[PDB]
Amino acid sequence: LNFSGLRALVTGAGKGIGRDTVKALHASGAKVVAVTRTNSDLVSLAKECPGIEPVCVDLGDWDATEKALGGIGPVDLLVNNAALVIMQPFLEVTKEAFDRSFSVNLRSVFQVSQMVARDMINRGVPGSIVNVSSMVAHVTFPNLITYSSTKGAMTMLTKAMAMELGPHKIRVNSVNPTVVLTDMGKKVSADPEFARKLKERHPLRKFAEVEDVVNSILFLLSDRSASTSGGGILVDAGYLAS
Amino acid sequence: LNFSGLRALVTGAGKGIGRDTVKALHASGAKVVAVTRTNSDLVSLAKECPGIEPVCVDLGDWDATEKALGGIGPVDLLVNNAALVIMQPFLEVTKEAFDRSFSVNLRSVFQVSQMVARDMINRGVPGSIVNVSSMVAHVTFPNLITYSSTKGAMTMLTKAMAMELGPHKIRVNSVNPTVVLTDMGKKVSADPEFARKLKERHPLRKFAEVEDVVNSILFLLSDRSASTSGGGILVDAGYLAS
Amino acid sequence: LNFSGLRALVTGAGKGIGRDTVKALHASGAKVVAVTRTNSDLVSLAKECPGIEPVCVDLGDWDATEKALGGIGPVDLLVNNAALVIMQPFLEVTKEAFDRSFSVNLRSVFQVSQMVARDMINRGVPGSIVNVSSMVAHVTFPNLITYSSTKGAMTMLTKAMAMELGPHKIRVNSVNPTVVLTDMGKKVSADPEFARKLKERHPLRKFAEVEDVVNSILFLLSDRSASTSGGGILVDAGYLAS
Amino acid sequence: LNFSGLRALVTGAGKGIGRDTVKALHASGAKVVAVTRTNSDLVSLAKECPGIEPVCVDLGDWDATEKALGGIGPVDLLVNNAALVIMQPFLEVTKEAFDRSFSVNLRSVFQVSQMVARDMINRGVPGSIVNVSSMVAHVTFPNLITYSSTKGAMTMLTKAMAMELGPHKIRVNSVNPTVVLTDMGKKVSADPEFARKLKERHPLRKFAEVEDVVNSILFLLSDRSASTSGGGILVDAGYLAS
Ligand SMILES: NC(=O)C1=CN([C@@H]2O[C@H](COP(=O)(O)OP(=O)(O)OC[C@H]3O[C@@H](n4cnc5c(N)ncnc54)[C@H](OP(=O)(O)O)[C@@H]3O)[C@@H](O)[C@H]2O)C=CC1
Ligand SMILES: NC(=O)C1=CN([C@@H]2O[C@H](COP(=O)(O)OP(=O)(O)OC[C@H]3O[C@@H](n4cnc5c(N)ncnc54)[C@H](OP(=O)(O)O)[C@@H]3O)[C@@H](O)[C@H]2O)C=CC1
Ligand SMILES: NC(=O)C1=CN([C@@H]2O[C@H](COP(=O)(O)OP(=O)(O)OC[C@H]3O[C@@H](n4cnc5c(N)ncnc54)[C@H](OP(=O)(O)O)[C@@H]3O)[C@@H](O)[C@H]2O)C=CC1
Ligand SMILES: NC(=O)C1=CN([C@@H]2O[C@H](COP(=O)(O)OP(=O)(O)OC[C@H]3O[C@@H](n4cnc5c(N)ncnc54)[C@H](OP(=O)(O)O)[C@@H]3O)[C@@H](O)[C@H]2O)C=CC1
Repeated sequence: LNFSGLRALVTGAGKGIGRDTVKALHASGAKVVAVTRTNSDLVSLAKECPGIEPVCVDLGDWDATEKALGGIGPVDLLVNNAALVIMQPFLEVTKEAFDRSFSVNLRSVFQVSQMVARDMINRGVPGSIVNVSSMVAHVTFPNLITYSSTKGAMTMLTKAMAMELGPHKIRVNSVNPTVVLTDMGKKVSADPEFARKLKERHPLRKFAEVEDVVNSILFLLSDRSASTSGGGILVDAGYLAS
Repeated sequence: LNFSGLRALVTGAGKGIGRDTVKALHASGAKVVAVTRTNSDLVSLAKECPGIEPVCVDLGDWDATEKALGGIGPVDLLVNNAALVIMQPFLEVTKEAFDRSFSVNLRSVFQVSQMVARDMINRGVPGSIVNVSSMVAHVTFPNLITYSSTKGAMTMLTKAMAMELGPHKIRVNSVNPTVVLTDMGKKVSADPEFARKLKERHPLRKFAEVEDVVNSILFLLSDRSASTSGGGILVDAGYLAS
Repeated sequence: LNFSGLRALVTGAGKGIGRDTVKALHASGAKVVAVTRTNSDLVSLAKECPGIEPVCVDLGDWDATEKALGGIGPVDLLVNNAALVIMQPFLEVTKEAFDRSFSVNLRSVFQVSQMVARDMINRGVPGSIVNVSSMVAHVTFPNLITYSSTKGAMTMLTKAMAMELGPHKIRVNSVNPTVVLTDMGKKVSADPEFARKLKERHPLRKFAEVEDVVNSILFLLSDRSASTSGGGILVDAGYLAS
Repeated sequence: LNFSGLRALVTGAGKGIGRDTVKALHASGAKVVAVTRTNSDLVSLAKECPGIEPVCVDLGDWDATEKALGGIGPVDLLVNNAALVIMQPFLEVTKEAFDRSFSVNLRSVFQVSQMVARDMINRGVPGSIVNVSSMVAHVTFPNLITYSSTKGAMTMLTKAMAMELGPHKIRVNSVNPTVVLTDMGKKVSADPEFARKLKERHPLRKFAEVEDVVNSILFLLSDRSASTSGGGILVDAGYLAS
């Protein structure tokens, strides 16, 4: 697509979906701000995509995030992608797991989104925000109760953001994928027997590719989805239909 | 997008969304079979898109449809778009309105999709089918109870088809728009006061454009949505978030 | 619960869920009009429940239905329960199965509900209508694409009826059960291995009992659910959370 | 309903829905453990329902909650009702508003539910847990973005808890009310014009009564809902159908 003249911000840009989203946006002419936790991931990325603006910060830290992004400038496109999975059965969920999960998976989405939306509103420009969610915001998954809860909350966050920012020409949508074999996908489907039966339950008999997720993100960021806001696109290989 | 070498079939191709979907697919290199009720619409459409293959049939007739399409040949992409709206308050719904609405809006989707899926399966090719639904498959609308019910049924038809055809590499999805000012949209939003109030409820403060729907249909038909099947994309200008 | 002084109409009263619903309402002091297809069922039910008003009619027949129910009189509680299952994989669905399924499972609901609602409105009394749907209005189930479609339409039929009749103080809800071992549950889960695997996927590790469905129907019909209308109660033994 | 021989624990028992739930359970024969923030509300409640067991603790404090409830003993029925509303438009949401809201509205539900569920499992007895959610877990509401997010999270929490605890015969459901004129309801619908518009959008043209909410909670806790788990009951006076 063509994002020339647009500036995008992608969180969780060091690995997986976020990294490939930065690469796709960079190839489409967008000026990209790449935010992630491990600096070495930004070092290699800047070598691969010359011209990106790296920002190393722990999005789970509100103060640090404010200091790091408070002054990054005009952002036209935002991809809230950073998240972490702390797998624990319900009866074993700890206070720390809950706190870390909501801070990174959801609180950072409120924070970065408000900073970016304020800017958009100030300049008087339309905008598009994509919240990377999961199919687990709708279906259950073993050992993912805390993570699922952060995605379920994201569903309403996306809906309410769309309602409140809509009058400002800002669209907000989510992408809800099934398992994607990045570091996170390999972690959750670690059990070979589980993965097997899990894949089998998918109508398409496969897991999603990173490319499939990146494609939906770009579609929602582009003007090709000008009347799409408030809901999401399932990249679940048909899992919800199972 | 590049649809060269692929053959598509679009129902309800004579006006509105269907007519523009034919134009967009034709412009993308696809051979297009245009099926519609009024023959004169096919005459004009053929001038605009030289090369389309016109088929004039009333899709509410199972026997006529079987004869008209039993031998159209290879179809790789299918857009089930034909539908009719018969506006009547619940207490005034007649057997006739019910029968016509279900024959055209839903039974034809079953029949044509069966015909096309058998062919795809026989040729051993993947396929992508798009069912044009409505946001009213999810939200109420005055005077549209029967029409809404056909769209509500479409949600499960879409999900079930995705589950059954997925192992054959066939993807099935729906597009769910809000009001789009085609002949059908203008008819449904006839009351000015109602239209004003309706528009105001939309977060984006507008109705959808035909182009917005067509963009989503092409996205779903393309290989850029390779892990999306069983659900739909809302082209509701944020209505479900209101 | 106490339904003394109220008159209810239950369709598909000759067997299963409908039969027990009649018994429960009868035991609660309600005057019951039992409508079913096979007369012999009405004859035995009348011995067991002296006082009920039997009506033998094929609900798939609009004219016979209008003739048989056009003058039953005041009805305060309506349970639309009659339905039939014609099992067929998607590529084998026939025009006949579609037509029979939609006329019995859905058109009859439109027709009987109109007659009853018109009466409640004339007399100026509040009312409660319960549409017996299924968990398959939401999840897929092998060989039930047509039946599932009729239930999906029922989801919207219920919302729209609640929306249009709400100002007349008439509530409309649905009960959505998983498999119940009536004659219908039996045929639908005739495959032993399939049944075992289906049962195992339910969080509660069981199918629903007829009593469970009847209990939710009664709850929705009662004044104990005075602010409930437009949605349904899942009697799915947790299936949707699987 | 009869809850004799059973022990229930209700959080947020000092006012509104929680207070009436304790009253209803007390009258139905259960021993009730009333958990709330303000001690004086428990003093007045014990007068009304002699025999209840008061527990004064701030549920937003994990450590204090653990000390306070770690030794309460056998619990058969749980009502996770405590919650707080901090009204703020999206662009004005603060770190503290987010943290407090998720600590009280959701983290406590994880914690208390874990303790109670471990007990039920340890004793080898079945259990029923009701999470008081809201219709805003599904629909947007002005100035309630943070609160809606906590309820959206509760939907997946409820669903995932039902999945994980189902094999232990523990049912988990939610009740999702529209505005109820308790102190919280008054706070939220303070603007008269807004409250007027809101009420008129409800198909039933009214807000829910506390009794309506309590009725559904008791139904879910009772064995009259033996195959209901994972979802919820809308006590929205038809709002979701508007
Ligand atoms: N893979 C899958 O199976 C699925 C993933 N998703 C979603 O996609 C998104 C991306 O996941 P995926 O690409 O798979 O994951 P990866 O683990 O591959 O990447 C996550 C990235 O986000 C970064 N990140 C995490 N926490 C922070 C933090 N506290 N501060 C700053 N950056 C952070 C990580 O940094 P670092 O490694 O340095 O900590 C990493 O660069 C997430 O929202 C996830 O929920 C949705 C469905 C499926
Ligand atoms: N416009 C809107 O507000 C919305 C529309 N939609 C959906 O989009 C789709 C297209 O709608 P739209 O373009 O607005 O409608 P139009 O009325 O503008 O066009 C519909 C087309 O379908 C054809 N068609 C209708 N019945 C038959 C039939 N029995 N046999 C063969 N062809 C038939 C019509 O032919 P003819 O005129 O000759 O009868 C016409 O060419 C429909 O599925 C509609 O439900 C969804 C949401 C909103
Ligand atoms: N059992 C299950 O697994 C589930 C059932 N349901 C729903 O529950 C409801 C009842 O099902 P259930 O009790 O199991 O089914 P049964 O087949 O056991 O009973 C259905 C009853 O309705 C009657 N009926 C069917 N067609 C007509 C008709 N054309 N005219 C008049 N009466 C008719 C049947 O009469 P007759 O025998 O004479 O034809 C029978 O009396 C249905 O809506 C079904 O969709 C939902 C989920 C699960
Ligand atoms: N009212 C409405 O319009 C609706 C309410 N609900 C839900 O119903 C439930 C009850 O609401 P409602 O009765 O109206 O509210 P009220 O404000 O009337 O009552 C809430 C009760 O919970 C207590 N509480 C709050 N925070 C804590 C805490 N940190 N620790 C211990 N107790 C606490 C309050 O104590 P204290 O006063 O001393 O702080 C109070 O006793 C909530 O979950 C709410 O989300 C859902 C939909 C609509």
